[PDB]
Amino acid sequence: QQQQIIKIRITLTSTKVKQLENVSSNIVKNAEQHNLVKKGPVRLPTKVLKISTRKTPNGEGSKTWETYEMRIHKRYIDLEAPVQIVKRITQITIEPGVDVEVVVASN
Amino acid sequence: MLMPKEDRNKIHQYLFQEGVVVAKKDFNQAKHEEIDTKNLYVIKALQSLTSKGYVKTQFSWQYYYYTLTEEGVEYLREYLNLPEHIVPGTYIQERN
Amino acid sequence: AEVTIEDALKVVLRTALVHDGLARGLRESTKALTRGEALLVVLVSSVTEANIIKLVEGLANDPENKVPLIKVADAKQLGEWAGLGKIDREGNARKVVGASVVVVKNWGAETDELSMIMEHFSQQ
Amino acid sequence: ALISKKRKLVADGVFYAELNEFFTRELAEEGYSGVEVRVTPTKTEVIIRATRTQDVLGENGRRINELTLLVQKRFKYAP
Amino acid sequence: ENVWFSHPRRYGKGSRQCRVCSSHTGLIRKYGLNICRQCFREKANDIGFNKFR
Amino acid sequence: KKVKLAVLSYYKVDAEGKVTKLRRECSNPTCGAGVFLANHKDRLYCGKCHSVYKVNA
RNA sequence: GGGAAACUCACCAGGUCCAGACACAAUAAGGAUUGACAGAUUGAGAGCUCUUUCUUGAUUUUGUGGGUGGUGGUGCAUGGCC
Repeated sequence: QQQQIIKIRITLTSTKVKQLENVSSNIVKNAEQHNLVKKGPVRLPTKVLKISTRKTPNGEGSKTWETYEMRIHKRYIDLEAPVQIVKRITQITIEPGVDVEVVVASN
Repeated sequence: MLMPKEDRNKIHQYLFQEGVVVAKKDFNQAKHEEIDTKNLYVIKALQSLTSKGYVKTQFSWQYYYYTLTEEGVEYLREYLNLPEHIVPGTYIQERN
Repeated sequence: AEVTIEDALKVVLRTALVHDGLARGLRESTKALTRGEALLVVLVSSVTEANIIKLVEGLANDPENKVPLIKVADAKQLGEWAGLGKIDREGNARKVVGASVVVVKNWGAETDELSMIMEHFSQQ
Repeated sequence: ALISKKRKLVADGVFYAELNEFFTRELAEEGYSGVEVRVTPTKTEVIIRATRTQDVLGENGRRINELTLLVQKRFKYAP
Repeated sequence: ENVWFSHPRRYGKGSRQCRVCSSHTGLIRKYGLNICRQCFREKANDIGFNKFR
Repeated sequence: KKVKLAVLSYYKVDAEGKVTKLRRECSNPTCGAGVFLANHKDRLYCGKCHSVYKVNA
């Protein structure tokens, strides 16, 4: 016997917003299309990693500065899924550039 | 390089067995990853092999990438005295 | 011919190199005799003042165990048979030096010619 | 594991830049034009895009097995 | 075997170096990328550091 | 600078066939009584243990 | 990206090490060569060097060609960046 519900948690973190929203939309439809219950995709505050460096390799010139930045977007979906449907949704929704981390046991 | 024959055969055994060795450009490390000699013995024995054919080297971000060639495969199946059709991973791997 | 005139010795020494048991040299070999590692000892005859022969003949023929020998000449041919091949179109063309004592340890191998000279010395 | 998402995604970028430099040196003759890397469960995939894959692969994939071995040694993946 | 070839380098500037070019001076150690400023300026689009504002 | 030697013939071999181990051997477990101990000024000293085991003798 | 106690460090007063590939020629298993306790010595528990006498075992040493390294020079030989 299989299919017990466990209150699973998906965390989706990425640097490309479109692939992240495609995978989040993927999971929310792939939960609702066969009827889980969900605390749907909660947008966390997008963190901006800034690195400020001089433009020049030597020290000559007027001091010009350069602020590179990498944006990082997170989401998390709380589902209540049976362990088979857990396995199904956890293996699927792979994307180049989206990171999925799935935890159990909401205590 | 002056090094023990035990360690030179350790390097050459690992190189014939693997066909390939990565090695951090870090002298005075006292332990190579996956060989139990110095890192310097690895780097210098592989260089002494490079000058006589037998292996090629790329550098690429502080990490010597050594790759055994065919002339080397002959030379150190001769040197380790294994029978023909024994080794390095010229592999026709089952699951890959 | 049809037989091999101490080239059986050449073959067991050539196999004795490669699994690390051919202790060659005077000092390396007399250090092997003074512990229980010696399995087959090979000296030579044509040396000068023969205290080297005297020492290795005393230490290999103790009246305690492990007692073989052979007295074949030509330490330089014992070098071409023992461990230094610098062939280069192997009609010899090499820089060969003499060896004059060679001692075999564990001979890591098997049958025939081992057994041939083993019976040939250790049963008369 | 036990790396923050800042450090993890930065190290994923640094792993991509390292792979790109290593392949720009190793496969420059075959016209290597850029990798992409896809993490999956149990496998991380490295799609080389060269133009001359008949000389990236080799005799029954002998060359790409070396590159798989090189990358799995240097970044210490399990084989 | 030489115990006269070393000296403590647990910290400072000589303890660490750029992983691209082994340079000591001018590292970027933010988020542990440990590239110097000049090689970061080249590898920045590959690491994923883009110039927006 | 490696002062050379004549040979190592530091055994007293008598006539037929008794040998004797002059300069008694190292007792340490990592030196299977093949190596010798040097005798400087009372200084019994092992060379295979490259540093350790200087004996008083 | 220069807020340098050591490192950085490129300067000074000194001591180590070769990390001198490869090939040739020489020496040489009657040992080519490695290392070292204690003392003198040195800033130093560096056997660096010496007394000495063990160890080591073809890896190395000596000469030639030829390499490698250099925060050495020329930014008025250049790339790239600024």
